Amino acid sequence: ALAGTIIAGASLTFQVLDKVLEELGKVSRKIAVGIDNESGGTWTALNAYFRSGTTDVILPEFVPNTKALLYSGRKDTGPVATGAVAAFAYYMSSGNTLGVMFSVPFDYNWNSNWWDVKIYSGKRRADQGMYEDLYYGNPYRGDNGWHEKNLGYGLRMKGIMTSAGEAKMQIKISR
Repeated sequence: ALAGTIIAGASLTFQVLDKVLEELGKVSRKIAVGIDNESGGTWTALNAYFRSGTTDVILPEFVPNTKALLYSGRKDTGPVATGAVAAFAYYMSSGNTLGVMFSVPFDYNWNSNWWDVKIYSGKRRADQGMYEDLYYGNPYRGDNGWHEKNLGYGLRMKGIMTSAGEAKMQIKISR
């Protein structure tokens, strides 16, 4: 298992995201998060806050360049079908922050998954208004394709997620 840790981004791929969540102990519902630092400088993971569900792992605090982190998000103990939602923030080498959250519902054909990623010049965490500015702002619903949009005036986020309970979630930060 490699969930709740950091590894070389040069070796981080979809097969690795699956391997991590597989060896962890995948329950009824779960995810696989990976944010690849390819900008050019060292980052600092602020903290992680579990809004709904529970998780057997812990997010790192330091993420140097050329390396990515690993995280996950399950539905409670397993036999309980509440939800799986959490939010976290990552301090870039330049002093900016990038908000990141996940939302996994219970109902396959009666709900959908949600997530938001943006890079803004400042310091913020998932407390109340920050998590809302992501969830209620504009989620990407897990459109099952590579989504990327120039917004950092030079770099941006490039990621994919599906509209399923067991979705993968990678974020490839590049120029």
